[PDB]
Amino acid sequence: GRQFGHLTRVRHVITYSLSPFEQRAFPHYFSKGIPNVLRRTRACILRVAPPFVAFYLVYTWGTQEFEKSKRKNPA
Amino acid sequence: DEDAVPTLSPCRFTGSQICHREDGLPLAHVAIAVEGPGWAHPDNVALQVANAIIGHYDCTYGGGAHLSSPLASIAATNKLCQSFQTFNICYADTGLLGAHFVCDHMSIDDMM
Repeated sequence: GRQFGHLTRVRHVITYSLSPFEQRAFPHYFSKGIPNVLRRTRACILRVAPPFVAFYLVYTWGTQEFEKSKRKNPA
Repeated sequence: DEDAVPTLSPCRFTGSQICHREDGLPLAHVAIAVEGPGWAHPDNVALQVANAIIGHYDCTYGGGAHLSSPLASIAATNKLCQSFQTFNICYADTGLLGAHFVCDHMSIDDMM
């Protein structure tokens, strides 16, 4: 169990804070928010997306093949 | 006498926090205040009555346990404190009303 006062040594850092009653809960919510999510998407797409597309392609091939395997044409 | 004077514009109070963290320093200083009224205001007197009840303390006072103020008594008994003081600082139409204290790093939460 860790407690405040016993965590670590910090020197020379000033924190400035405002009361929640003095300030906005949703400051510039769309105007700053949607640029940020767009920037976050860009930052991660190339890592996240290409495995799932590679699943989707194996999904769509695999379903198509199995469907087409369960048919004859000569006997 | 002559043209261009200003009178004093009123000063907005903000509920806020400044935290100068410095672990090299042997004791913590905390000051906490709500918005007082001005110099002029009649209820400065009753606020001062109230502040006297909380009082002041210092580690060189006689009376640990027996002091009338419950803050002073508990701060002395439980070693919460090197000092505290109540204050009512007055400006025109605003003030700083509350308390300042000096204590060990493991005593700030209890003192508050």
